[PDB]
Amino acid sequence: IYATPADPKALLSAAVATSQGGGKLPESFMSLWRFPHMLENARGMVSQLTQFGSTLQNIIERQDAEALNALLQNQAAELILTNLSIQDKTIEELDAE
Amino acid sequence: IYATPADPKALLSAAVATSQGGGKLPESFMSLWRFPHMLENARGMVSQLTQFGSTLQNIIERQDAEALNALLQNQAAELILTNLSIQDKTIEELDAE
Amino acid sequence: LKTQQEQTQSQLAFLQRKFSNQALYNWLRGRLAAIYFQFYDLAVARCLM
Amino acid sequence: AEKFWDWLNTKYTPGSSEAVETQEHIVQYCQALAQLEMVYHSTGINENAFRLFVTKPEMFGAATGAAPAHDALSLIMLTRFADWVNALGEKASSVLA
Amino acid sequence: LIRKLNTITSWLHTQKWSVFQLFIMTSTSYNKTLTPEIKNLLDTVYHGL
Amino acid sequence: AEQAYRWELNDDSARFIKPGAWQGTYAGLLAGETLMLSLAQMEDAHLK
Repeated sequence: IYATPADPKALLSAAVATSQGGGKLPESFMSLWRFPHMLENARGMVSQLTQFGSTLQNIIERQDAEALNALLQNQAAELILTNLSIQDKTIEELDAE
Repeated sequence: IYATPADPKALLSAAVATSQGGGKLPESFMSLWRFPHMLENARGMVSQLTQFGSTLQNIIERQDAEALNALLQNQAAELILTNLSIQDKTIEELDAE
Repeated sequence: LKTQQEQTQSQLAFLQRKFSNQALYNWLRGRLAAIYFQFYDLAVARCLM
Repeated sequence: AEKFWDWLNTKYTPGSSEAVETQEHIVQYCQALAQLEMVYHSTGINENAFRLFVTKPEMFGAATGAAPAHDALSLIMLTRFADWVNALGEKASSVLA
Repeated sequence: LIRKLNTITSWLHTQKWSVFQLFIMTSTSYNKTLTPEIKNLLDTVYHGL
Repeated sequence: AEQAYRWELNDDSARFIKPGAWQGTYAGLLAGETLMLSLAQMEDAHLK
């Protein structure tokens, strides 16, 4: 009776999420400025905070594009070792021929 | 008589459009400010709304670039299972040879 | 080919575990489209003012 | 969904890892929402007919005034409906409208 | 009952699904365990609404 | 700015800056877009 190998199984990876707790607001402070001047002051901070958030978002995208890029070259360096050993068996076959 | 299989049919996908209803304007409000000061106030809001729309457009592009990227890797993971079974028949052929 | 299967799985595991994955941009789009619509009603309000 | 917001507005503290008295019923509601998300992506039905299947189940063969089913006999007809729409091709919008 | 099993089992082969994948979409029994995915859903709908 | 809003108008129960603009699980992204909406709700409430 002839040994048939089993079907190749599917690999499976788990992606769990993380969760960080919601913070709380600081204590409010009563400044000297009236509302139109303090709103314009607060809008200048929040506009700067959006520019940090757009910059931070681009850095996160760009570290994941380069973590992937280093992953693809390490995988290409490991895969070429097998093809070197396959090509050795090609040359060894022609010596047997 | 020899059985000839039929020609491979073309797959076909339907892309329907969606349609959302046009909204209505809010009730107008008569503020205290004159027109050059209220126009400059309204231009500050609309300029901020354009910056949200450019940011939202980039996020839509970037979720579709990564929904595609996860699609291409799931397709590559399903396709490699067939090549594993093809390579098993290559080894089984050399055992028959 | 078993290496390439494991290498495909490592790229698939990387796309799911990285921070800028699809679940980030579903969160960013869903939250910003809620902000952008509410900010729309505020700016049309002052265009009418 | 009304009960769900009454629980969040009263009894849920974000970031706190504690036991709320009806927390496990909320989890089962959120586990359900993820289930029906999976129903939409797996059947391949489009966006506007999935409105129609939720709101008017009788138009898809359910009984009158009946809540729809994610039964396996109801998942197979959503797939056969989505295969029917995709076979219509570019005239699929005119048929579904 | 056999025609219902014959229809669905043949359908699961064309969809290339498992019974285990089918049962996830079909089960009315839900797990009552607060995951980080649900906890992110609770924090977003709380702060959003 | 909310304390200035609460002092130019007699109200202390009226709050616009609410917690959760920072979501730590999403690295605090869109925190400024959340606050800029909240500043636009004070100014709209101030004008009216």
